[PDB]
Amino acid sequence: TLEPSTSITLAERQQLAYDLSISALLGDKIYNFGELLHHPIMETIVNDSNYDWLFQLLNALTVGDFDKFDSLIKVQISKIPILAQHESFLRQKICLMTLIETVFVKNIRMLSFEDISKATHLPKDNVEHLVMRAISLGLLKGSIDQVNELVTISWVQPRIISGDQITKMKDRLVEWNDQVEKLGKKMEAR
Amino acid sequence: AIRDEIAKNTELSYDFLPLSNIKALLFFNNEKETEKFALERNWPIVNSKVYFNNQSKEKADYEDEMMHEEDQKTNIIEKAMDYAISIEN
Amino acid sequence: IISLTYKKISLRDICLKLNLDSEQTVEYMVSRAIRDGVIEAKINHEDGFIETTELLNIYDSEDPQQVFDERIKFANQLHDEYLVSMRYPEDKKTQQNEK
Amino acid sequence: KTAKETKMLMNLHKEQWQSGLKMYDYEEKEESNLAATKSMVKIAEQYSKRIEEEKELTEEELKTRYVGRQDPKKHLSETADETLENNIVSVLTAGVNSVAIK
Amino acid sequence: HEKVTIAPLVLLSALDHYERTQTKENKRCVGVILGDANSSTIRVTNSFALPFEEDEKNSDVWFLDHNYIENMNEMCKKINAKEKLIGWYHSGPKLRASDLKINELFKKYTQNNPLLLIVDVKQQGVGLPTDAYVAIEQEKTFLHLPCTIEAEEAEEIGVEHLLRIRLTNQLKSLKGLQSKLKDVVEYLDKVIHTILGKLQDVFNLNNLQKALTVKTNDELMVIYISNLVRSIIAFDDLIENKIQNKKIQEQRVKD
Amino acid sequence: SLVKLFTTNELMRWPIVQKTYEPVLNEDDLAFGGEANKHHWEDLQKRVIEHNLRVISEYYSRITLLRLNELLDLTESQTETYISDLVNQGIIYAKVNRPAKIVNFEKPKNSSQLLNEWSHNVDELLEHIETIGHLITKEEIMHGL
Repeated sequence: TLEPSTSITLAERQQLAYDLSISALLGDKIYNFGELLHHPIMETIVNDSNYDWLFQLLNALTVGDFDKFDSLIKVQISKIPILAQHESFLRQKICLMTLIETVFVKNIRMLSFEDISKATHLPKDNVEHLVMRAISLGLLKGSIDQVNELVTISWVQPRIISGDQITKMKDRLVEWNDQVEKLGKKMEAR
Repeated sequence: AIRDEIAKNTELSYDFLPLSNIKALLFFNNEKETEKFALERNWPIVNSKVYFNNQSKEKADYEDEMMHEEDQKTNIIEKAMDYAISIEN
Repeated sequence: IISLTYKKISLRDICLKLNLDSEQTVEYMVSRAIRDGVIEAKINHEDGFIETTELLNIYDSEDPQQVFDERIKFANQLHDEYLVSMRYPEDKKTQQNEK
Repeated sequence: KTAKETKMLMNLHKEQWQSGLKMYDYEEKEESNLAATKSMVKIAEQYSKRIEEEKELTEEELKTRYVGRQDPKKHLSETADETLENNIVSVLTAGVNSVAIK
Repeated sequence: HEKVTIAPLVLLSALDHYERTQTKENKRCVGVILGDANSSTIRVTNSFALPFEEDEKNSDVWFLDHNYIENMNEMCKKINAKEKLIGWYHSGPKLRASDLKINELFKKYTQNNPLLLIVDVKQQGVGLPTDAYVAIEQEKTFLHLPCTIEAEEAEEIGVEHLLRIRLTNQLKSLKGLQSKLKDVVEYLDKVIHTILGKLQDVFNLNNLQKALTVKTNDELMVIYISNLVRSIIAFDDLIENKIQNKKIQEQRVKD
Repeated sequence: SLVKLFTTNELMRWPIVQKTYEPVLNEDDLAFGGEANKHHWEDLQKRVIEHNLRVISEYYSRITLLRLNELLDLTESQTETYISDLVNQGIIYAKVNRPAKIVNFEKPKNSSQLLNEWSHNVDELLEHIETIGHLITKEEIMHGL
């Protein structure tokens, strides 16, 4: 976002958005396709004429079906396997961010290969090689277990998302304050 | 009182209770009398078997500094250090 | 004696040693001691042998720590009953005139 | 010292200034410094053994033999402060309660 | 990043200058720090206040005299040749158009990046009445730097003449957790993501912890071993008093 | 790409890659000599197995031995040969259980537990005091004005 610098017409904004669209197709770095939605990029351009590629891939992460997105696009961008490979990393990434607090309120960290199979549109045997390529490229740091089918990661790039996320973030800090009323008040009486 | 004591022998420790055997332990003539004793003692019932899930004990009013505490367990050791300090005081 | 030396042992092997009455009699006597945690074992009626449930390996547990915290105060028990006893005679000692 | 000089100096230099680390003050200096500080506590306890065994061996007869006085009190005060620091740091390792959970 | 070490004499003299000028809440005080910025740790060995005038109701009203800077800098050359201008400090919690525009004014006389300092005259909360801030651009962005208080050998000893453990760390650690609880609440009402990105990153830092339960009991095991040595401390005092008791019973006999 | 291939190589396409492109691989008349191509297949196959087990240990902490044999394109007698060679020569070290069929990374227990690994728990909460320091300055300027 820069008002004075880079003054271009309306036609060149959609042409620049086309370069911003094809930039994130072949890599997952710097958040995801939904990062440009919060910035005045997708909201400043029309939703048709193949300018919606950044918008459809955001909802495709939760749906997890390549055939739905491949039907709305052309053969040019659908013939590159890099787009299909690097899209699966972002689909599990949402499930990878669930390891801290999403559903379970006890902060229990467990990952089953069957939950991410339908989300990433990948079989169970290829899950071991999917997470293996993530460590080699420096995407995630952690260790995995093939025997118990358990994955534990340190962090990836926690997103700017809000709502139910920030609501659970406050609950974890309450446990820090709960020890003040439990363990903290006992030490003050000593 | 005899049947209640012999039943508690295989209750707490011994986990998964049989069907026809426990009838002979407590001297039951009818099999329907066996199920009547299970309802009063709250025995979990499964298919063709009777288990016991109550082995774990908790609650029982309040307990402090006894039976595997959590926050107070650390203060017990910390109290021993301040104990020798309070004597010199 | 026979339960600690023998982990997995059948039902009729005990009656042949101590010359007990029957198999139903020994089954009730073993289940009596497990109430207070004496034998610390289980009776499997399906397989028909008694197995000892004590695997030891309690060094990593907190059970020895309960005795450790008690023995910290046991040493301090003789400390508070002693230091006071030093000054107890010293009053009349220092009040008397010394050569 | 005026009213401003009283609050400023006590917040800057009084004995030694540990503040600004206040949550990590004794936490980082001890529990987070365990890399090498007290490391190999089993050897650290062996040090207290050699210090006590040396002076306790001097007079076991409670009389004049090796000509000494405070020998039993030398190892008493040295290993007392070390043990006091060994216990406080160890109990506060899990006492901070960082809430690790799983 | 870099580090900042401020001597206690600089902060002690900076607060009294606020009283010497009789500055009320409607105005703030601005001054210059002197030291060596060449190293990675910025140190302030000297400071002096400036007659800074400001209107609180108007952010476009400020008064900064550069003539006193040129004369004071020439006077310090005959005092200490190793002292140069590394930046400028200022008072007040707020950062407004007055303090941001003058940041480039001191840059003309300062070779390196001028070090920004927010000085709290009322000393409100925790420690560190003055925080170390560096100016950097991507809009003016002020990043915080670690601020340590360290003085010379005779400086720390001289202050002690003027003023002449376990529970302490716990009470100070609980105050940090309470400050975090209000940190997420005050920030939540401001939005309705940059800071939350760094917070959610360090939150994750008993599948792998199943074997990590024993290490808690391993340290508790040494504590009892230490208490065994701690008990020996008083076991000698148990022997030490009987060393007197044998001489105590020999007193009444001689009397 | 063949240099970085050792990381992701499953040895499934290994015979296919050498047949499609064979500049130095199968048929090479420059900087090489011999009576046949056996020196190309035997030397290359032994290396790609040794370079594969290096990255597998750095990624998989605990893996089933049955699944491990499928990745090496070997048998029970061939898999034990390359494992015993890397350990005896001081290359890598891992756990191999024949009856349990479980392969582990053999994590060292000499870290002295809380004497070292506890440094990771303080870095969990360490960055908070720094990020709060940046927020206090930024929050009051934007929200106040």
